[PDB]
Amino acid sequence: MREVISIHVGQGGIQVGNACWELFCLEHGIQPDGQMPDAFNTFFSETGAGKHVPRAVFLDLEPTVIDEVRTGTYRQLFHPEQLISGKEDAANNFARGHYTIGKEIVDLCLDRIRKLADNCTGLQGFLVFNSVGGGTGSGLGSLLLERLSVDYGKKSKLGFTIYPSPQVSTAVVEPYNSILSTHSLLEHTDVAVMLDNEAIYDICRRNLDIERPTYTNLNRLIAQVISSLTASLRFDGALNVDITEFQTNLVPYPRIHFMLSSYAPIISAEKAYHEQLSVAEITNSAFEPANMMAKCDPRHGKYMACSMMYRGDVVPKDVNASIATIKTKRTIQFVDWCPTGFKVGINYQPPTVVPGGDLAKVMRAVCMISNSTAIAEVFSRLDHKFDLMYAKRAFVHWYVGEGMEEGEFSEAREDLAALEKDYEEVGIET
Amino acid sequence: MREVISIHVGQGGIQVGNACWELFCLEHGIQPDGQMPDAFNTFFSETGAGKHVPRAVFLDLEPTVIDEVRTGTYRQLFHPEQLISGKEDAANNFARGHYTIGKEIVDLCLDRIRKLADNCTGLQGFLVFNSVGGGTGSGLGSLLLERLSVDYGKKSKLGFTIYPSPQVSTAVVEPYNSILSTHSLLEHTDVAVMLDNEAIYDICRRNLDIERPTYTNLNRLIAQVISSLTASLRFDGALNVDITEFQTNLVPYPRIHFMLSSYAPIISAEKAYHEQLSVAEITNSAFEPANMMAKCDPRHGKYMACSMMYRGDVVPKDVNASIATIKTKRTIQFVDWCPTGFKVGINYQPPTVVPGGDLAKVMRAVCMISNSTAIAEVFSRLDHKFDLMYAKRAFVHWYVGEGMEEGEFSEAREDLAALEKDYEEVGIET
Amino acid sequence: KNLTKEQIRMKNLKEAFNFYCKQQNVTGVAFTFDRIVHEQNVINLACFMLFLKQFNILNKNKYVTKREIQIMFKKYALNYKELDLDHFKIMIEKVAIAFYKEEENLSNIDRVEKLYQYIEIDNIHKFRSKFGLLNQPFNIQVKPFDQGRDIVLKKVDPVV
Amino acid sequence: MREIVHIQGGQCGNQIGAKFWEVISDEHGIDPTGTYHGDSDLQLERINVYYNEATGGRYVPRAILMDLEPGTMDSVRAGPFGQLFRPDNFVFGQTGAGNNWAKGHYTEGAELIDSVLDVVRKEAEGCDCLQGFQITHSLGGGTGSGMGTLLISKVREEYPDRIMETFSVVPSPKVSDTVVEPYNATLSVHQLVENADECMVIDNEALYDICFRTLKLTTPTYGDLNHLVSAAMSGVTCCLRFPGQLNSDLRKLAVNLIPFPRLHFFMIGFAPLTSRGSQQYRALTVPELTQQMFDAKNMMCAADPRHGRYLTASALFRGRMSTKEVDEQMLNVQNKNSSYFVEWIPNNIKSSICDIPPKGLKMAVTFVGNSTAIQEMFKRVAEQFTAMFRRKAFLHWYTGEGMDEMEFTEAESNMNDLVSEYQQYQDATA
Ligand SMILES: Nc1nc2c(ncn2[C@@H]2O[C@H](COP(=O)(O)OP(=O)(O)OP(=O)(O)O)[C@@H](O)[C@H]2O)c(=O)[nH]1
Ligand SMILES: Nc1nc2c(ncn2[C@@H]2O[C@H](COP(=O)(O)OP(=O)(O)OP(=O)(O)O)[C@@H](O)[C@H]2O)c(=O)[nH]1
Ligand SMILES: Nc1nc2c(ncn2[C@@H]2O[C@H](COP(=O)(O)OP(=O)(O)O)[C@@H](O)[C@H]2O)c(=O)[nH]1
Ligand SMILES: [Mg+2]
Ligand SMILES: [Mg+2]
Repeated sequence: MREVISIHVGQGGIQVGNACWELFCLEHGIQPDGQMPDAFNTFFSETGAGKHVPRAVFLDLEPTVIDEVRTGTYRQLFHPEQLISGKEDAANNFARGHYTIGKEIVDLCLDRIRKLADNCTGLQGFLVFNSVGGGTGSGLGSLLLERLSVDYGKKSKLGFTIYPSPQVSTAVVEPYNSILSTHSLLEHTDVAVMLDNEAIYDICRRNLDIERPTYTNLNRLIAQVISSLTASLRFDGALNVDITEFQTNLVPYPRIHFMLSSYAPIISAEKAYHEQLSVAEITNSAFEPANMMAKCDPRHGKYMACSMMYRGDVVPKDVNASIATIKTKRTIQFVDWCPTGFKVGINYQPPTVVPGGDLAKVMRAVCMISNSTAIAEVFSRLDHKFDLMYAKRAFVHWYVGEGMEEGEFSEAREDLAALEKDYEEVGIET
Repeated sequence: MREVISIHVGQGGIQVGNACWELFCLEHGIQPDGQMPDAFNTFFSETGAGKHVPRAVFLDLEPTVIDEVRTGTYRQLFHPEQLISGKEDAANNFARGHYTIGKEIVDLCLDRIRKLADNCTGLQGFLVFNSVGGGTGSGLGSLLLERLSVDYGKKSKLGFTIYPSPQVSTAVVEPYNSILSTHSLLEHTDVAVMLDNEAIYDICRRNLDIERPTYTNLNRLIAQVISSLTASLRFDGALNVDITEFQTNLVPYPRIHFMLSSYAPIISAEKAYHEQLSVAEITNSAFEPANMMAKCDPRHGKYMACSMMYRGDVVPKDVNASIATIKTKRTIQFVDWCPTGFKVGINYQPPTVVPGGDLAKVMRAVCMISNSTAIAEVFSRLDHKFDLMYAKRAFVHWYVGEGMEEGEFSEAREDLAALEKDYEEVGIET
Repeated sequence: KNLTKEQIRMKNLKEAFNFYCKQQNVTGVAFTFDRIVHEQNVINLACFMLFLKQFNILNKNKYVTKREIQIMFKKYALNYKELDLDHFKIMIEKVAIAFYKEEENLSNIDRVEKLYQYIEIDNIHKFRSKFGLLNQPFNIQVKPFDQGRDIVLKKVDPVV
Repeated sequence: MREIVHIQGGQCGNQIGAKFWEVISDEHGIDPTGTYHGDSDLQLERINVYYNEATGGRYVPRAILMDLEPGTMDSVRAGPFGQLFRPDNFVFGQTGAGNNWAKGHYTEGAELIDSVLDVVRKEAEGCDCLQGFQITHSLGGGTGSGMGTLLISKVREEYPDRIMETFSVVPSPKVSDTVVEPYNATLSVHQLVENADECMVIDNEALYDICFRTLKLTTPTYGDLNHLVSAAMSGVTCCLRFPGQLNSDLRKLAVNLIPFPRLHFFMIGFAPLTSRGSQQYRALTVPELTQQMFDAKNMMCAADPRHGRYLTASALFRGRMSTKEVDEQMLNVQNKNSSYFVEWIPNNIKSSICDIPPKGLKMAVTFVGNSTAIQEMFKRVAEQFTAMFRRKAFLHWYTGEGMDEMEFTEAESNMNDLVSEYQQYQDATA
């Protein structure tokens, strides 16, 4: 009687949704056709006899990815008319997907959301995935969040956004729409998790020893993180954690809800079994700055609160004996007004392996969600990138001619300045 | 509830660590996979179900040896991320491994040491192995000892250094870094044991009757000595000895802690059983000058204190009856201010044999650790070798250009002169 | 806007520093971006010698020879390899003391001031005109009308 | 890791590389089509040292080929294993130098070198951890001895901390094929001492002498001299590509064989070398290898090594053998020849062991010794230079391209100073 609905918008969102939906189907024993040859209820729904239907909706204005989905092996799984598709792409223009073509599509998506919500009885909250540096992704994510915040109100929404890397970039105009989308979801989303690609590339290179990774390898790690986060809702555990038990433990103030994640262990089968993978060493590896899932240095800032999930055969006393060691270290310092900052969850189900993938099978794993003061650097560098081109008003004509006003750029800049001032004000000791 | 941590740095250190870790696994019945098909706790740790993890860490800047370790039969034993490896070798340059590339690696090693120490509850002390005549070995050993001496303080550290032979040498520049490393560990290590290769070559040739030995044969004898030294911590015995019970019995003064070892019997199975191997004859063989494990003549100096370990079915009265005979002999004379100089330990577990090795199975063995005044000869000859090239400042440019100051060579020379004067001052009768 | 006398000088010195930091021939394969960012904020011995050569200081006397500068660099550099902006300023002051060492009647402050006049640091255009590369093209495998064509467009001007 | 790139220039260097790469490919089992067909696992573990990886699974050398005329590279492409080289790395001019050093270093070589430096920079920036560069060129030609040496300075200016190798063929007065050899030899030696970290001289006269006396084959050709040089070249870096008892990279040899920064001109030799008819008579033993290794006729240079005293020596044994025998033989070769070893640096022979022998041989040795006997080559080169220069013969060709006689005078003076200060240490006593 506990449910959650995941929203996938944009090319990156759909490509990570595919990645998480192989993993969930594999973890619950459901074949790609949707047929089994009481834990499924969190992500799926029973049709009365036979197949299961995911509680997910796919959105995009550009039809190529959806058409690829509707012809692959998973054509029989998803309901045919929840893969909403458009005709014309926003083409990396934020104003397009927020004012011009997204408005005519958003009504169908909201109707689908209502039709899925009326089925659930114990709706925990929503999940949303969107790559920020794109037109349709950021614009439609903003519009959907704004509609949901007023249609439903206090229901919790979680956002797994992928911000651009510090120096590596695929587009040339992504700072503009990244800043605008951060403006939009700052006052509209309860949790936002950092996911830039460069850090995960470094993780793959160093640990998985892959020298030529593709997007699928990144999306599989993200899917594993999602599964670790939501395992506690569908498996028995000695110390459970619910989604609604987050803003009471990781969010000191309503404005501050951007945090960065990490995962451990990450190791290949060729050298995994030569070492014992004790809980102490994995919880040490999870706190290593080089294993952050976002390219930010935690040594440059304080910690505010750490929520970290275990799964497997871990015993609570071993967890406490390792939290003490971390509190001992002099290179990791917490904020003054937080004496204890750890929330611990323990689950029994070990992580599942996907055949043909990178990760091996292990009995212990740890996933941490940590809120730290050091996150302000990404905001500062994105702001610096934005200012350089906004000084000469470059690329603005592509946005003014799509219905957006001239002054809309300035207030996003003011909100980022306010956020940066707030992060500095919080981190000073009393 | 008694533990010890062994540190292996450099090629020679890793190659002797491999040698000791086959022997320990064989002696405690643990298969190479780490699985058994309460004495293990001194060297190992229980993971909760199944395998055991050694309390050891392997260090090197040059990756070849570690890669060889991670692909052999022992790939499953060691924890994957305690085999710290670098990218660039120090190339026999001491200044490199102390000032340039060792500093960026030492932090990870110290983090691993902390993570291993927090698990132990009754930590007796540390063991360290390093071949002195190399860049990374000597430099990283010096840096690690210097960091540990201040991080932990009064914990005991034991060093099994391998000094170069009197005339046989593999490098051409090893006196420089040998002298510098002796400077570094003179004021930082509690015990140092002499291990030069030439004496052990002669031992193998004379007793084992091997005319073409390799490094493995030497390392097996060193491993047997280590096992004999640490047997008393993990087996029941009539007269036990602990590691902390050494500086009170073998170290008359804080500066003087270099001593040389010997082992007996050393014999092959082809002619071992033809003779009875009584305790008297083995304890006579152990004191023979030709059976010293370091190429030094004990007849050239006085003895200060002798600590010698037995294991097997030896009876204390037979030990006393043999100590009396040695006190009787006129060719072995002790220092005037030491009336009794023997510390005796007796253990019940006979030495274990490694299959395919050189040594045979015997019921009695003796290992002696003796501190003598004759050790000053190796210091004098190393000093003479150093002075010849330091007169013309040869090979100095390879060290000055790696961040080391010009005057750093002189003070090591002054400390060696001080040590040689101290050894002469102690050995004179009152 | 304006800058302080040591800083205007400091601003011009920072401009020279940032220019020469980018001239480094980095040896090695597959760097991290953190290392590239670090190397753009530090000067190596070769780029410091290039600076001294372009400003006509290197090998002018026995106290500013390639060997003397190498010894000075190793003594005052960060990690014995690199100069940051502060260590670069200190190195220029040490080079000024060495370069004018035979002028006994000058204070160390006057020696530094004399060096800053010698490099013309107070004139940004003349100071910047002395900046020289090492090497780059923009990757393009290279090899009567070459002489340049300044297409002066006809002013469709106020009169025209 | 710790890999090096190959750069060759001139006709002689191109012909040397055309056999060096064939030898390397045959050692690693790479077919002339770039497809691996080897037998042993070790053949692929460290293939990144010399070979890059491309799509389709084939391997491509990271070699750069440069010349001022297109004929030699248009000819090497049609030879065996000529297809491995990437066509993009071929850079050439349309004019040539005509054995004139000035044309290949001031007028023509200066404009072309930008393109080759572009690809050199592309190759070095990309690689995992750079070890260094190795250069093959001839001092008897104009374009080679000019462009190669200027490229040495350009590379050194950008990578001051990396290591640099040069295999240089100097013109002997016995077999002379060019009348203007002394001029461009003397000009090149001036620049080569200032920038090269290591230099290895090779003489065609010594190669002919070896082929006629040791191998006793009737008709030597350039293919045999190239094969000997290639075997000697491969022997140096063998332990960097294969495991061994004592690994020793190029930097470790640089530390141990160069006492002072300006004394880095070595002469080498390879053992064993036997005739076809006597290859069955001989038995390969360490004494047999070491007696041929120090043989005077076995050196790759006409310089007579018993006309001077060795400052230091090095040996790189290959195959599986006992270390005790190697050390005792090295000691014996140094006790019986004390008159030819300098006395103020004791233990001046370095040894290394690699467990992987050459294909077809069970044991092999590469010898690199720094001796004072090399002065004779510079003496005769300078003698011919001053005999020809006093009349200003052939000087107008050089002076017509911006060069003057002052650079000739400085080069002669610096070369004579090098000759004098190299023998200064021969008469030095302790
Ligand atoms: N992690 C990850 N990021 C992706 C992936 N695909 C695209 N991105 C990121 O998404 C950014 C651009 O947005 P996209 O998702 O590609 O395109 P969009 O969101 O649909 O917006 P439009 O361009 O209007 O179609 C790029 O900067 C990428 O970094 C992916 O598969 N994995
Ligand atoms: N007893 C013994 N000594 C060894 C062994 N291997 C090397 N050595 C000694 O170590 C000395 C040189 O140091 P190495 O250990 O070989 O090299 P390193 O300590 O790693 O220092 P680097 O050269 O910088 O890599 C030599 O003089 C040898 O005598 C070994 O297996 N057993
Ligand atoms: N070992 C070897 N030496 C060669 C070969 N070809 C030429 N040489 C030597 O190179 C010298 C001439 O060099 P040259 O071809 O003029 O060099 P370039 O000016 O750079 O083209 C001669 O003295 C030869 O001894 C060859 O195939 N093998
Ligand atoms: Mg798209
Ligand atoms: Mg080594």
